[PDB]
Formats: sequence, structure tokens, C-alpha cells
Amino acid sequence: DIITVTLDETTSATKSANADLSKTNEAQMDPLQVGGEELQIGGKYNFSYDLN
Amino acid sequence: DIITVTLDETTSATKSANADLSKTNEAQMDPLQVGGEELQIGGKYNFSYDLN
Repeated sequence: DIITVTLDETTSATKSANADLSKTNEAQMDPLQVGGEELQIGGKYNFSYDLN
Repeated sequence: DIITVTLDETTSATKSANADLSKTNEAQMDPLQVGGEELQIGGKYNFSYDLN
């Protein structure tokens, strides 16, 4: 038996995925000055730091 | 027996596919400075790194 087929096909598929991570640090301190002079810890260490 | 055929044919087919992948890293740290001097681990290693 003869049967006619209408070819009408349309398929479409998409997918996506993304990720992000970020972190930052910034800590800075000038040498501490008390009494007109620069404070010293130990023998050669200041009250200062720098992180980045 | 004589039969007349009307030639009327029109077929059309398309297909497509694509893919993407991407990844990136960027980690950078300046040498850590505490107490006015540059911190050293071991004997010659800083607190710094650079990844790309």
C-alpha cells in the first residue's frame, strides 16, 4: 500500500555553561612615627607592611 | 494506459553543529613586605608568584 510522507523536520539544541572566580588583597601601612621619630621593633623592623 | 505526470519536486536539507571550550587563569602576587623589609622563606624564596 502506497503512503506519502511529508518530510518536515526541524531540530535545534543549544547548551552553555561558564564560571568565574576572583579574589584580591591590598594592605599597606606607612612606617609609624611617634614622638617625632620612627618606631622600631626589635632592632631593624618598622611598623609597616605591604600586601598585594 | 497513458498517464501524465506533473514534475514538481523540491527538497531541502541543512545541518549544523559547533562547540567551544575556554579556560583562563591569572594569579599574581607582589613580594610581601613586613617590617620595612622583604620577607624571605628558606634562604632565597619570596612570598610572590605569577600564573598565566
